[PDB]
Amino acid sequence: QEGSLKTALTGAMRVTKDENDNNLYKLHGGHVSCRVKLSALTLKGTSYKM
Amino acid sequence: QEGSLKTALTGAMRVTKDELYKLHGGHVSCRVKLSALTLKGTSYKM
Repeated sequence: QEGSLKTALTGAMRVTKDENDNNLYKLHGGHVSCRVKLSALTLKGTSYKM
Repeated sequence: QEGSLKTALTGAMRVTKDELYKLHGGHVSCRVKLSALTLKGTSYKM
C-alpha cells in the first residue's frame, strides 16, 4: 500500500531529516513572527573621508 | 502500486495456472442426446 498512501499524501506538509541526527525532524512549513530592535545598531566609518 | 491495482481488481473474473490459464467464470450451453442410452439387464431376475 505504499502507492495508495503516497497518492493520498500528495500535497501534504513535508518533513525531512538531517545528517547523523536521526530523530531531528525538519518541518517544511509554518512561519515565524519577529520583532527586531534596531536602536543599538550603528554604522562604521561615518567620519571617514570621501 | 500493487495494492492500488488489487483494490481496483476486487470483484474481477479470476484466472489461475499450472505448469495454460484457467478462466474462472461463465457457462457452456449444451444440447444432450439421450436416445442412445440403454439400461443394462432389464431382464435380470429380482
